[PDB]
Amino acid sequence: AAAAVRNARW
Amino acid sequence: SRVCQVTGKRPVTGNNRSHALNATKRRFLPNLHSHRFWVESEKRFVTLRVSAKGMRVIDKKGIDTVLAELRARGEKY
Amino acid sequence: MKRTFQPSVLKRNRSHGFRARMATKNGRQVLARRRAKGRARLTVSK
RNA sequence: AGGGGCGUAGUUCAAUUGGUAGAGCACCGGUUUCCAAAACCGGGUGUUGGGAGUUCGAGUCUCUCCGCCCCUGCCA
RNA sequence: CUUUAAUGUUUGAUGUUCUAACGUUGACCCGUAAUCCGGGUUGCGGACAGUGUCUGGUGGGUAGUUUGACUGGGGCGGUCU
RNA sequence: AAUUCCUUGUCGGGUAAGUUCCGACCUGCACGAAUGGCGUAAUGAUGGCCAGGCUGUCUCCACCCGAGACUCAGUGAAAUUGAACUCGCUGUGAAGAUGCAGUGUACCCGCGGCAAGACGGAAAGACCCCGUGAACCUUUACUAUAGCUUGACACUGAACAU
RNA sequence: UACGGUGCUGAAGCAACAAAUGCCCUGCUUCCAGGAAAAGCCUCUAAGCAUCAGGUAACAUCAAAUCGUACCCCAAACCGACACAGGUGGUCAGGUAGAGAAUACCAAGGCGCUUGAGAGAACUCGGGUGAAGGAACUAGGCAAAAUGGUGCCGUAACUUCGGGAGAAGGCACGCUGAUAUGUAGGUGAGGUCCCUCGCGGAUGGAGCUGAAAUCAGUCGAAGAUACCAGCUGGCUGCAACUGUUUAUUAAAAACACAGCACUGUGCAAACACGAAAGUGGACGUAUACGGUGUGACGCCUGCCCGGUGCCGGAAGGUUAAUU
RNA sequence: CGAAGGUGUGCUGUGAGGCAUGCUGGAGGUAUCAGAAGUGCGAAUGCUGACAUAAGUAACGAUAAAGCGGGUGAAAAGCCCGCUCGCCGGAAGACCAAGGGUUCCUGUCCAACGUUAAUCGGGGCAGGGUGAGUCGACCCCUAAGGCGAGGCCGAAAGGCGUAGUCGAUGGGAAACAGGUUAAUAUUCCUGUACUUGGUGUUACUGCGAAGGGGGGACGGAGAAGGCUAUGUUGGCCGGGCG
RNA sequence: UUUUGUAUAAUGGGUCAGCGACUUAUAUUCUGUAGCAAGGUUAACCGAAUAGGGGAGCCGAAGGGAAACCGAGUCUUAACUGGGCGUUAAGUUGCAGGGUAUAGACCCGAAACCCGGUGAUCUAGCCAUGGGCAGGUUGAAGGUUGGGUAACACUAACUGGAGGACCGAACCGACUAAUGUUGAAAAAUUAGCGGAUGACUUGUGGCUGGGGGUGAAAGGCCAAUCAAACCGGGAGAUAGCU
RNA sequence: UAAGGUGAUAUGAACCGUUAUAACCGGCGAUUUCCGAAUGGGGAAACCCAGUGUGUUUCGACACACUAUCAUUAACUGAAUCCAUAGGUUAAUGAGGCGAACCGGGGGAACUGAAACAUCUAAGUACCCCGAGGAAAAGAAAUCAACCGAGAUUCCCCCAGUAGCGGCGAGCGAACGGGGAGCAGCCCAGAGCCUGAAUCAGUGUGUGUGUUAGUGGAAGCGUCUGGAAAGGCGCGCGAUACAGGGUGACAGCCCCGUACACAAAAAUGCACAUGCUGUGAGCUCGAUGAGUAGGGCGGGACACGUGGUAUCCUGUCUGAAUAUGGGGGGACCAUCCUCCAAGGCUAAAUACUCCUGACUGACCGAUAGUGAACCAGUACCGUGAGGGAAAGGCGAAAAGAAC
Ligand SMILES: [Mg+2]
Ligand SMILES: [Mg+2]
Ligand SMILES: [Mg+2]
Ligand SMILES: [Mg+2]
Ligand SMILES: [Mg+2]
Ligand SMILES: [Mg+2]
Ligand SMILES: [Mg+2]
Ligand SMILES: [Mg+2]
Ligand SMILES: [Mg+2]
Ligand SMILES: [Mg+2]
Ligand SMILES: [Mg+2]
Ligand SMILES: [Mg+2]
Ligand SMILES: [Mg+2]
Ligand SMILES: [Mg+2]
Ligand SMILES: [Mg+2]
Ligand SMILES: [Mg+2]
Ligand SMILES: [Mg+2]
Ligand SMILES: [Mg+2]
Ligand SMILES: [Mg+2]
Ligand SMILES: [Mg+2]
Ligand SMILES: [Mg+2]
Ligand SMILES: [Mg+2]
Ligand SMILES: [Mg+2]
Ligand SMILES: [Mg+2]
Ligand SMILES: [Mg+2]
Ligand SMILES: [Mg+2]
Ligand SMILES: [Mg+2]
Ligand SMILES: [Mg+2]
Ligand SMILES: [Mg+2]
Ligand SMILES: [Mg+2]
Ligand SMILES: [Mg+2]
Ligand SMILES: [Mg+2]
Ligand SMILES: [Mg+2]
Ligand SMILES: [Mg+2]
Ligand SMILES: [Mg+2]
Ligand SMILES: [Mg+2]
Ligand SMILES: [Mg+2]
Ligand SMILES: [Mg+2]
Ligand SMILES: [Mg+2]
Ligand SMILES: [Mg+2]
Ligand SMILES: [Mg+2]
Ligand SMILES: [Mg+2]
Ligand SMILES: [Mg+2]
Ligand SMILES: [Mg+2]
Ligand SMILES: [Mg+2]
Ligand SMILES: [Mg+2]
Ligand SMILES: [Mg+2]
Ligand SMILES: [Mg+2]
Ligand SMILES: [Mg+2]
Ligand SMILES: [Mg+2]
Ligand SMILES: [Mg+2]
Ligand SMILES: [Mg+2]
Ligand SMILES: [Mg+2]
Ligand SMILES: [Mg+2]
Ligand SMILES: [Mg+2]
Ligand SMILES: [Mg+2]
Ligand SMILES: [Mg+2]
Ligand SMILES: [Mg+2]
Ligand SMILES: [Mg+2]
Ligand SMILES: [Mg+2]
Ligand SMILES: [Mg+2]
Ligand SMILES: [Mg+2]
Ligand SMILES: [Mg+2]
Ligand SMILES: [Mg+2]
Ligand SMILES: [Mg+2]
Ligand SMILES: [Mg+2]
Ligand SMILES: [Mg+2]
Ligand SMILES: [Mg+2]
Ligand SMILES: [Mg+2]
Ligand SMILES: [Mg+2]
Ligand SMILES: [Mg+2]
Ligand SMILES: [Mg+2]
Ligand SMILES: [Mg+2]
Ligand SMILES: [Mg+2]
Ligand SMILES: [Mg+2]
Ligand SMILES: [Mg+2]
Ligand SMILES: [Mg+2]
Ligand SMILES: [Mg+2]
Ligand SMILES: [Mg+2]
Ligand SMILES: [Mg+2]
Ligand SMILES: [Mg+2]
Ligand SMILES: [Mg+2]
Ligand SMILES: [Mg+2]
Ligand SMILES: [Mg+2]
Ligand SMILES: [Mg+2]
Ligand SMILES: [Mg+2]
Ligand SMILES: [Mg+2]
Ligand SMILES: [Mg+2]
Ligand SMILES: [Mg+2]
Ligand SMILES: [Mg+2]
Ligand SMILES: [Mg+2]
Ligand SMILES: [Mg+2]
Ligand SMILES: [Mg+2]
Ligand SMILES: [Mg+2]
Ligand SMILES: [Mg+2]
Ligand SMILES: [Mg+2]
Ligand SMILES: [Mg+2]
Ligand SMILES: [Mg+2]
Ligand SMILES: [Mg+2]
Ligand SMILES: [Mg+2]
Ligand SMILES: [Mg+2]
Ligand SMILES: [Mg+2]
Ligand SMILES: [Mg+2]
Ligand SMILES: [Mg+2]
Ligand SMILES: [Mg+2]
Repeated sequence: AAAAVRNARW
Repeated sequence: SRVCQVTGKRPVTGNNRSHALNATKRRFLPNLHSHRFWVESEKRFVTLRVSAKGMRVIDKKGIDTVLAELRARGEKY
Repeated sequence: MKRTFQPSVLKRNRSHGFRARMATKNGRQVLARRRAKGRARLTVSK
C-alpha cells in the first residue's frame, strides 16, 4: 500500500 | 417469561402507526399479574402468574377446574 | 517493534480451543460449518 | 465594486403612503425674579436631498443623479 | 313554560378510617452447610404505588431521508408562468 | 493584544539601518469579567525578541581520515515499457514537436558524470465542478421513535363523611 | 596412548582487611493514600464412639505415581514474509579508575557481524583540523562549536519566603617528600583482669585498612589533562505546576489538574448498563454521590429575565383517550 | 501406403477463405444438405501462465578487523588445527520462564536452501540423545473472573445468579556436593541427608465435625546495625632466575 | 477510445498463448415462412407415450356507449339534414427473426445499507496477583537540648527523613537534526532530548464487542484496517458515470 | 467362490494355498483404545482426579461393575406447622446430540424499484430460533353457489394479468366457474339394548414378490501391409447376444460382458393369507363444544394499503343466543337460500435428495468441468471466524538404458 503523497496542489 | 399460566397468552408483535402511516415494529404484552389464589380443597394459597383476562375465567370456570387442566398441561404450578 | 502476535498457549486454547468453541451453540455452528467443509483440523487444539 | 436603507422645521424624530406634514428641544414675545435661570402664558418656522417622469394632482408613485448609512466582494 | 323549594335516583368530586388484593431491596422461622430464591410468622405501607391496553405532551436520546435548476466554473445575486 | 481591517497606526527604547520585540498612546474595524477579567513567584524538549561566550552557519571554502561511488571476479533485482532507424532551429499543428514543413548540423559504438526535455516515473486528482452518488455530524428541516410524562380502563376492595 | 585421553599420585588448602542492591528484615522507625483470600498447620469442643475405634510416642517396613527434562531463549531456532541494524520477562553481577549497574581498559567467557580483491576521480555519507573575521548565514544561532568535575569563596531583581540558585563569577587540583618512614580515623589480635561461666564482659593495643589538610620540592604549553561531564544572562506572550494526547508528519497555548461555583440526588437515591430480572452507584447516606462549567494562588467577578431554557404557581382560556 | 495437429510451399476466390503438397507427428478424421451454439478478440490500468526490458546496472544487510602457517579436499579469502591481531565483557557472557519443536550429538552428501565459493551449516540423509520421593507440572488452596443444580427473568435463543465448581500471575512436605557422556543431569554414579503418607509391632492413652478459635496474614517510605556472597593483601605451597 | 477537433505532449496496452462481453425463460407485438381457413388451435392430463385422446379454454368472424342497453349500426341530444366511433377489406396455429416486458438481462467496477458471526495474544481503560526503579543531592513536619515567656508564642543548635522535590543509568517516553524513502527495518538507526518513588513502569491472567466498546478527549484506539472493525450472507445491491 | 493369494505408493522378504478351513465376496455375530450429547468429578478435546460395590493376594496392590442431568411414574422419608405441603433419598422408564434440502411455527431486514424520497415495493424474501416426518402441512363445511345446484383437503391447467388493490404512482393481484391428478371418511362431548361382531394396532405362521453374495451364457479361419491386425483382400458362422469395455492400429464370433435362462444357508423389505394379544361393530333414546360468538380500542392476515370494507387471527376492555337457536351470502336492513363454530383423527394425489443402484446427454475435456481428474478443503494465508491454490498424458510391454 502507500499513503497519498501530500504533494497536493490545492 | 411473560406467559399466562391459565390462558397461555404470550407477547405478540405489531406496528406503531402515525398520521403518515409510518410503521415501526412493536410488541404487545399481556396484562400479567402475580396473584395468590385460594384453593379450597387444599385449604392453601397457590400463586399464579395470570393475565387480567385469565382472572375473569377463573371465577367462571372455578379454581379447581382450571388447575385440573393445568395438571394435564404439565405447567408445574 | 512489538507486533500484533504474542504467542500464549494458555490464552490460545482458552479463546479458540475445542471446549471454548463447543461451549456455545454459535461456536458449535463453527464446528458444524468446518465439519461440513471437511476441514482437516476442526479446532485450534493440538 | 455589488446590494439594501436613509435625506421632513435650527437639531433629534413622527408621518399621511395620491388630494391640507406633525411631536420634543431649541428660537422669539409676554409674565414671574433685585437679576439670570427654573417655571407660566402665547407664537412663527419645511423647495420634505437634486432632477426627470406619472397623475387632473406627488414630499408620498417610478427612474436616474448627489450625499449619508448597512451589508456582501467567497472556493482553488 | 319559567322560577324552581324540597323529594328519591343515577353518576361523579374530594376527605376520613379500615384490610383483604398488592408492595416490602423491615424483622424472624424453615427449605439450608446458602446475604439467591421460595414458603411461613410478623411489622410497615395500601387501594396508592407499580404494571398492561389506549391516550395527550415532551423527546437529535436514536433512526430514515430531504435540502431544485438555469448560470461565460460554482457560490452569492438574479431568474422560473 | 494569541484579538487592530485601514496598518509597517503614532511616540519612545534597542540597531548603522528594527514591517519583529519592549514601553506607552486609545482611534477596542470586531477586549471584558467563571464560554471568567487582570496580575502572578516557580515551572516549560512553550512562542517571540535581545546580549555575552562560542564556533566552517557564513565571507569562502581547503586539506585529511573512513564508508560508498569507479575497476576486476561471483551472485544477481526493481518500478517502467505501442513500436522506433529516438538531432538543432524557425514555423505549423487537440493551440509548448525526436517523428509535420523548411533549414542547419551530425562518422559507427561504449564508459564515467550532470539532470534541461521526453507535458519523465509513482497513484482512474484530494483543489474545482457534476451525479435527483455515499457516509458521519448539527439543528426551532420533515416524519417517526426509545425514554420521560398525563389521563381513562384493567390488576383494584369495604365503610363513612360531606 | 588415537593431538583427545586413561591410570596412579598429589603440596598448601590460612589470616587480615574491604564489602553489597543479597541475608538478619514477613524486622525496626515513621507516614497516610490505611495496605488479599483460602487451605495445609495448631487448638477447642458438638453428634457419634468411649472394652472398640481413634489419638500420642518409639521402632520396622512399604510407597512417593503420572507428565515435563535435548536445544534456542535480547535471538540465524521466539514475534517481525528474510539466517531481517527492530521487539521480547526473570536470574547471575569479576579487576583498575570512578559516587555509580555511568564511562574507559581488561578477566571468566564469547565473538570478528556469509561476498571479496583492487583503485585512492567527481559527488554523497560518517568524521578530523583550519589563517582572518565571528551570525555578516538563515524563516530561525537549524546544526556544529562551546560549557561540563569536586572543594571553597561568592551570588541580583523578584518571591507564594519554599525559592530564584549549580544564579552569575572566581580560586585550588599532577607527581615527590615532610608534617606523619604508612597521619587523623576505622578495624582490632595477643596479653591482663572479671564472670552466677559463654558464640561472655571490661581492659588492652599489636597487626591491617586509611582519607583529608598544610608545607617543601619537581615536570609539562597544558595536572577536573582521556572517556565521562550544565552554555549563560535580559525582556515578554500563553498555560499555574508534575502529568496526558493525535501508535505511523502536530507534545502545544490543546486535555487533565487541585481549587471554585451552580444544579440534581433522602437511599427500593438520582443516574447508568440492561425488553426484564438484576448489577454498578455503594456494602457509601448530603462533611455523600452524580452532572455541568471554570481551572493553583492573589485582587475581583458589574448590568439585563425581553428571547430561549429551567423552576414555581393554578384561577381562567384551550385540549386526548373515555362516555 | 500416414487422420487431426503443427510447420513450409504452391494454386485459387470480391472477401471472410478454399484446394493441394513437402516436412513433423503417429490415430483418428469426416463429404453433402440440414440442426444447435460456451460461434470468431488487440485493446477493457482485462484474468492466468510464460518470457522480455531496465541489466550484468543497483544491491550482496551495521565502518567490531583481520593476518599467516598447516590440514582435509577435485578445488580453500570463507572449513579444521595452530600462532598472532581485533571486538563485547550490566554483554555481543552465563542460567531460565514464555515461545519454538529436534534446530541438540554423530556419520554422510553438496542438486536446491546460505544474497559469493563452500569440503562447512540452524541445508539434504541416516543413527543416537531428554533417566527425578526432593527441580517443575500434575496435586491441595484460594484472587480477579468464568461456569453454574435449583431459582429469578426473558418471543424462542437466552440473561443474571445461589448452593456449588473451576480458575495462578499468589499460599501449601522434603537434597546437597563431587564425578561422569559426542550429545543429559539437584534426574545418572559416588558420598552424606531429608520429607509426606501406608502397614505392622510396642507402650501410653479422649477421640471426634460440613462447626469454633488461633495461625497462615501481607502497605509505602526511611534509617542504621549485625552479617555473608565476593574482592584485595599478607601468609603458606609449588614453580620461575628471565 | 473519447471528441467540434488528436502525430498529438489526451486514455489504454512490455510481449506471446489461453480465457474474456447482447444470452436464457416467459409473455406480447411486427416481419418472413408453412399449414388450415370463417374459422384456427388445444393446455394440464390420459396414453406404449414425439402417435392418439383431451376443444377445458384462447383468438377471430360486430360494433357503439360510462353503463343499462341497442345493434350494421350505435353514441351524442328533446331531436339531429348532423357529428364521433363502426359497417366492402381473413384470420389463426406453428417455425425463424426484429422490438417490447419481467427476471442480474451485453460484460467488468463502486463508496455504502442491512443481517448473523469472529476479534481487547495489538492497543485503550479497568480488575486480581507479582516484579522493577544504579548512584549522588536538597534537608519539611516532628523530636531533643538550650535560649527566651508567668505559661506560651518565638529563637538557636542537634537530631530527624518529608516531596506527583533535584542531578543522573536501568526502565519508559519520543522534542530537534542528519541518514534512510525499491529501508538493516510497511515508522527505524546515529548524535543529542524529557520523565526517571510515581497521576510511575512492567510480567502473568481476567473483563468491557461494532452504532457498540474504550478514550487525562486526538474523532484517538478497538489485531499493519476506524467519522462506525473484521468474516460470511442478502449479493450478480445499485452505478442516468467511465 | 476358489487356483492362486498376503490393501496402495511398492518392490522385496518370509510365507499361505491349489478341489476345498488359501485368498476374495455376502449374511449373521464377537471385539470395538481415547476424545466427542460424553453422562463419576474436573478440564487448555483426545488429558487430570475420584467414589461405591463385587471379585481377586504374592499384603505392594489388582480386575470388573456402578456413580451426569432433565422429564414422567411409583415407593420411602420429610420442614417452618398439628395434620399436610414444599423439600429430600432411592427405583424404573424416556429425552439429550448429529445430519443436505424439503415442511410447520416463533421472530424478521436493508440494499433496490418508485429514475429523489416517507405510504408502498423489495418481502414475510435473506437471516435467526423452535419442532417434526419420509413426506410435512392441510383436511370431512357454522363451505360455496344463486332460487338451479355443488358436496373434505392437497396438486396441475384455465378462468386472468380479468375483478379489484395502489403517493390509484411504482407495483401488487384474485375468486367464482371449468378441465385434470387423486379421492375416505370418522371419533368425543352418554346411557342403554345387544355383544367382541367390523376395524385397527401389536405379534408369531406360511405363501408370494423383492433386497443383501452369485451361475451359465452363442458364433473365424486364410492371406496382405505392418513392430504388433481387431485394418486390407477372401471365404464363413452366431444373433431373444451388432449394449458397451478390453486386447500391440477400427473385433458380432480374442477377453470381460450383453440378450436370455437360473441361484440364497442367513438377514431383511413388501404384499396376501392365517393364528394369538389388545381394539370395539350394530340398534334405540339422549346430548349438540360460553368468557365463546359478537362488540369497543390497537394491530395483523385475507389480491384488498381504513377505505363505504365484508371475512379471518387477537394485545386490550366487554360480552350473547344456545335448535322454539345461531353462522354466512363483501357496508347495512328485510326476504330467501345454505350451513351448524367455539372438541378431535385421517391414506392418496404434493415438495425435496446428504445417500444407494442403473441408465441418459447436439454437457465439459485439464486456464474447461466440482475449489479439488493428482494424498484438496490439502499446501498456504489469517489471533480467529474464514479465505484458499498450483499440479493430468514415457512406451504395446520398463523391456526405465548392462557395459
Ligand atoms: Mg475549501
Ligand atoms: Mg439525524
Ligand atoms: Mg433508503
Ligand atoms: Mg446547478
Ligand atoms: Mg497586523
Ligand atoms: Mg519606532
Ligand atoms: Mg505593546
Ligand atoms: Mg472574550
Ligand atoms: Mg457575570
Ligand atoms: Mg460565564
Ligand atoms: Mg518562553
Ligand atoms: Mg553570543
Ligand atoms: Mg527521443
Ligand atoms: Mg514549436
Ligand atoms: Mg526542440
Ligand atoms: Mg551512461
Ligand atoms: Mg547529479
Ligand atoms: Mg540530479
Ligand atoms: Mg508524470
Ligand atoms: Mg479523477
Ligand atoms: Mg476524486
Ligand atoms: Mg444537482
Ligand atoms: Mg510501616
Ligand atoms: Mg537477532
Ligand atoms: Mg515486514
Ligand atoms: Mg521469520
Ligand atoms: Mg524489553
Ligand atoms: Mg558501559
Ligand atoms: Mg574493549
Ligand atoms: Mg576517500
Ligand atoms: Mg550536505
Ligand atoms: Mg571539529
Ligand atoms: Mg593533524
Ligand atoms: Mg577559523
Ligand atoms: Mg584563529
Ligand atoms: Mg542577519
Ligand atoms: Mg542574507
Ligand atoms: Mg540550536
Ligand atoms: Mg561537540
Ligand atoms: Mg535563574
Ligand atoms: Mg507580542
Ligand atoms: Mg502546561
Ligand atoms: Mg511537562
Ligand atoms: Mg504522530
Ligand atoms: Mg503514547
Ligand atoms: Mg511529534
Ligand atoms: Mg479551561
Ligand atoms: Mg421575565
Ligand atoms: Mg426567562
Ligand atoms: Mg476434433
Ligand atoms: Mg503441407
Ligand atoms: Mg502409437
Ligand atoms: Mg465465447
Ligand atoms: Mg520483470
Ligand atoms: Mg559486474
Ligand atoms: Mg545504466
Ligand atoms: Mg554503476
Ligand atoms: Mg555498486
Ligand atoms: Mg554481512
Ligand atoms: Mg586458510
Ligand atoms: Mg531438521
Ligand atoms: Mg549442530
Ligand atoms: Mg557445485
Ligand atoms: Mg542439518
Ligand atoms: Mg532419580
Ligand atoms: Mg520423569
Ligand atoms: Mg519443590
Ligand atoms: Mg438452571
Ligand atoms: Mg452465572
Ligand atoms: Mg482447582
Ligand atoms: Mg504459580
Ligand atoms: Mg547442553
Ligand atoms: Mg540442559
Ligand atoms: Mg568471606
Ligand atoms: Mg490530423
Ligand atoms: Mg502519447
Ligand atoms: Mg500504461
Ligand atoms: Mg408466420
Ligand atoms: Mg399430441
Ligand atoms: Mg368450448
Ligand atoms: Mg352514425
Ligand atoms: Mg423475437
Ligand atoms: Mg437484453
Ligand atoms: Mg519528580
Ligand atoms: Mg533525570
Ligand atoms: Mg523536571
Ligand atoms: Mg490500526
Ligand atoms: Mg454504518
Ligand atoms: Mg461482508
Ligand atoms: Mg436482493
Ligand atoms: Mg455489481
Ligand atoms: Mg467423565
Ligand atoms: Mg429510489
Ligand atoms: Mg422414518
Ligand atoms: Mg459366467
Ligand atoms: Mg358443537
Ligand atoms: Mg369479543
Ligand atoms: Mg381490528
Ligand atoms: Mg370514501
Ligand atoms: Mg385511499
Ligand atoms: Mg373490512
Ligand atoms: Mg493439454
Ligand atoms: Mg472452470
Ligand atoms: Mg482446476
Ligand atoms: Mg498447467
